[PDB]
Amino acid sequence: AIAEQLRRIGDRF
Amino acid sequence: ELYRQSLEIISRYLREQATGAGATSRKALETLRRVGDGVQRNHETAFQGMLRKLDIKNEDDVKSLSRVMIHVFSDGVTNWGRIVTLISFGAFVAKHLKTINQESCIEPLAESITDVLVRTKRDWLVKQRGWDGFVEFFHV
Repeated sequence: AIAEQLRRIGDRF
Repeated sequence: ELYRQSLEIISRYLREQATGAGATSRKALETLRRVGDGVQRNHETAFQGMLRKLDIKNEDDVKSLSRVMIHVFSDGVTNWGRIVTLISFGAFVAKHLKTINQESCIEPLAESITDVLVRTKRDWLVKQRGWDGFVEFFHV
């Protein structure tokens, strides 16, 4: 779940 | 070339964040302050929870962030947003480490981040024009 959140934040850009 | 430049940029941002004080590297630093402070404030609650779970409190817990990085990239997706987010979280961690007087760990933290980025993504970085591509990606 930490990975899923960092991925989501980064893929938002 | 790319490792040294990446370490200079990442460690300068981390040290500046923990202690609150060429042209490509300057604008990359300028970018990290704008975007990286933004990510940190936009995601403060989530970052707090993450730091809590990871429980990074001394220099042997520093390797946690490099494990997080490998996990993040394990779906095969690479982009500048993820890289800036990982560096932003690293800055969030270095801020905490200084408060518990673990300044011992700031640079090893920046080294671990740089290690994963350059070793596992070297050619993607080069193809993307390195820190010049970072700046252009987040430009005005």
